[PDB]
Amino acid sequence: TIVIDHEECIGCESCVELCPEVFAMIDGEEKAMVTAPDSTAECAQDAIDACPVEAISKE
Amino acid sequence: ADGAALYKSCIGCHGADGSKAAMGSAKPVKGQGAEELYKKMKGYADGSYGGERKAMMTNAVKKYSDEELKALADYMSKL
Ligand code: HEC
Ligand code: SF4
Repeated sequence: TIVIDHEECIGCESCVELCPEVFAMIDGEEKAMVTAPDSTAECAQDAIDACPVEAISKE
Repeated sequence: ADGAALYKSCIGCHGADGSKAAMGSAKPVKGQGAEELYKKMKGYADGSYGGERKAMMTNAVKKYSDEELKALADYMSKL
């Protein structure tokens, strides 16, 4: 699980290029289109340090 | 110079004016001047510069095609 623990974005489009269609490249300037929130794809564990609330838990 | 107005995409990595890089470990290159930034930024697309993360910057240079950086980042000659 990508537990985006609450969703927020402030942009970044960042994690899409880590988890390529797991976040899909629609960022909705508070949202990113997390298409596949099941996938503990460890590249998104970097992108905790680009969420403003560091708001990706994984499980 | 426009920056912030089309920087809406990039805020989570930077703040407003290159003022962080946050990717995770990323180089906050600020204390710069527009020309150098433009060269570095073009460099990111052509593989003539890179960074630790730096593929998002490649995409940014590509989709803000790689003249819109003169709108965006050619600003940052304050630091
Ligand atoms: C979030 C994933 C990013 C997006 C989208 C944008 N930038 Fe970025 N930028 C990011 C990183 C990780 C880095 C550091 C390099 C590394 O990989 O270690 C940068 C760097 C810059 C710089 C510094 C100067 C340079 O190297 O050219 C500038 C001035 C900069 N970024 C500007 C910028 C603009 C204008 C963007 C909005 C369109 C933008 N960045 C998006 C990460 C991210
Ligand atoms: S790294 Fe976080 S705040 Fe940034 S686009 Fe991705 S989910 Fe959003």
